[PDB]
Amino acid sequence: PVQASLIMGTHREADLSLKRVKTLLNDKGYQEVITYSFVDPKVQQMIHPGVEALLLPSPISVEMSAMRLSLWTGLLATVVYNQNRQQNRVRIFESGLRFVPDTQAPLGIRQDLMLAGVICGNRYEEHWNLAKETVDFYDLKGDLESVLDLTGKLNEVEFRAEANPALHPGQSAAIYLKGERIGFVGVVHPELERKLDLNGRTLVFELEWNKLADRVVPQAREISRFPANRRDIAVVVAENVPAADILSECKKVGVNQVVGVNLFDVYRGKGVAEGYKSLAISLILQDTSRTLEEEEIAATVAKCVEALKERFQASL
Amino acid sequence: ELVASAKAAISQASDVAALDNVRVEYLGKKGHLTLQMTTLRELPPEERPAAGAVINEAKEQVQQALNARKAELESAALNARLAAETIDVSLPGRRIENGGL
Amino acid sequence: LAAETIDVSLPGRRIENGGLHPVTRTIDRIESFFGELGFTVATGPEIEDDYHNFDALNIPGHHPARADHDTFWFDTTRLLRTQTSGVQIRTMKAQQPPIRIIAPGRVYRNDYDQTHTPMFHQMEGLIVDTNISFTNLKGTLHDFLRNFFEEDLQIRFRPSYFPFTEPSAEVDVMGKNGKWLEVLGCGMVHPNVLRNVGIDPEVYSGFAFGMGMERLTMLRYGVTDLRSFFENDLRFLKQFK
Ligand SMILES: C[C@@H](CC1CCCCC1)NCc1ccccc1O
Repeated sequence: PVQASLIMGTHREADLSLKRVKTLLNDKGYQEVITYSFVDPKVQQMIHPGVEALLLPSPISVEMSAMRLSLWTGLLATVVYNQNRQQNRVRIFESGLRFVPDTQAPLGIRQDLMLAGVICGNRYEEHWNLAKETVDFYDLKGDLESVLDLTGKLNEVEFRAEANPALHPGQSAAIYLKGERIGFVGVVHPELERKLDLNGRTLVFELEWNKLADRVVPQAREISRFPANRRDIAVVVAENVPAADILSECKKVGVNQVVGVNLFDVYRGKGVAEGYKSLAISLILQDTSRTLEEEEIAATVAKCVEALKERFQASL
Repeated sequence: ELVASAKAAISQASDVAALDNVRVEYLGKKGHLTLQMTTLRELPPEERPAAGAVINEAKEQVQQALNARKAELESAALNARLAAETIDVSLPGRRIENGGL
Repeated sequence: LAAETIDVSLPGRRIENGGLHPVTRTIDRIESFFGELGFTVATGPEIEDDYHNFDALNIPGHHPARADHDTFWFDTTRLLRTQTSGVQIRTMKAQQPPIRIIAPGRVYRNDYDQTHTPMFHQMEGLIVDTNISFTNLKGTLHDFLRNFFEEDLQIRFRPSYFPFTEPSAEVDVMGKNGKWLEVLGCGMVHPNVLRNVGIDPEVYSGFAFGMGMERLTMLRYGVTDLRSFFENDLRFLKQFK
């Protein structure tokens, strides 16, 4: 056996492990796949049109001659492969490098480690107590929020609607963390779904791994021994107002009294004007040193609802 | 003249076609160009194959504009579906919360 | 009072577990084997230059194992790496011994058969210390093979050649059909390799090794076709949950 010194390595509790993330995706119903790093430029140009890729002069074949600009070409070829073998429901992920030509990068090609995946088909397999329902945007977004919550920075994540040629323009979002775009997610555009011979609605995502390989180390904060109070409000705003900005305004404009803001209903129809929606929000209030009474409580939900008057619309 | 004036009134009629009444303009202009084929009942017999080739070239030009308009309408219906399916991407996703150790 | 009796054997309300790729299973086991020995995992880019993939490994431009290497080149300098050596060279240049790293990653070669894919995975190890010997190479890799296959199996060390090691060796496992099966390559780090990364071969020595993850995975779980790993049939992958 080797004789050597028993010296510890340098550890960082703020490191988030990729293997820990793969485990959560497994525990949410995702199967890991590994695909080739060189792909068919005919089909990658359908997913990323106009983006020049690094080509191999002497490839094993033309269908494996373009270094992948993302993981979507490999993942979407994998679901088509499985769907051609009597398996409509596929939920897979992959970690691996992308190769994007970059004059400022070493060797003129930037190689970023990505985490990407795709789901399609029904939410569950056939089940005696679960009904057949096709997967939608909020199913994949829920899984993505579970991944991002491992960093402890989910409060600083934003899903902004943003254009992407591969995605449904009304059901696609860019993912932002502390003002930096870290990935994309959305339903595959129906015409791209047609060209790739996808069986049905298909949802993809991709994340720049190094942007979420860091996590928050916990720091114990004092907990109030005094009870808390809940007040529900129903705010009617414009249909194109993102609900998260309203929730973020209630949490920011509110002082240290309000500790929790949660959305539990979104209504639009008989009762609300066209192009408008009612958002039912629950506000939880509490103080660390004393107990609250109806005077200061109702004055704070009144302060919050008045903040939604100029920036947004009135309540009901 | 006539050879293109009838196609001018044909492509213009299939331009502002709201619904799928493109076939209604197809019906009217197919009868107009079939009637123009009946106008070849005279002329020099050695040039009658040249007359039928110019008329069918005009009919192909009308059929191309009909297909191009049918593609515009079905893409316009697909775009209308895409607009109606817009969702608030900032709404919370479906999941159970993560626990810790 | 009330009798709300239910059949407790009905399937529960859940979503099925996903699994890891079988090659990932293999890489994870090997990382845990050497992690207990103080080996740090190090990764690097898959596109490299001819320096970190050849020259730094004592492979000059006129060397046979270079032009006749089934290598994917983009131009005269940039290539798809045939080994994970770039991270190992950079680590040695950035610190003096002791060095104790393992380097997994994808590598690329032009061949493509039933037992060859143009892309595959390689696990490479490196240790550099004061009195690292060939006896340590044998004992470490003999321990590794006994843990990986979980039996007191027959292995043998066999003379071979690599430009970056001397003495060089390949290790074989006795196949289930009576023939020896090449499993990995290894050797004592060549003094030229230590010299050009700023390590004195008169003071320090070390051994290194390399192995294919697809090969070991096939032998471990009974996979008979290497192409199954990259077809990613959910019925093949679900067996390894
Ligand atoms: C290509 C080398 C690169 C390392 C060798 C010496 C130090 C630099 C990095 N991979 C490890 C290895 C070792 C022996 C035989 C085969 C083998 O694959």
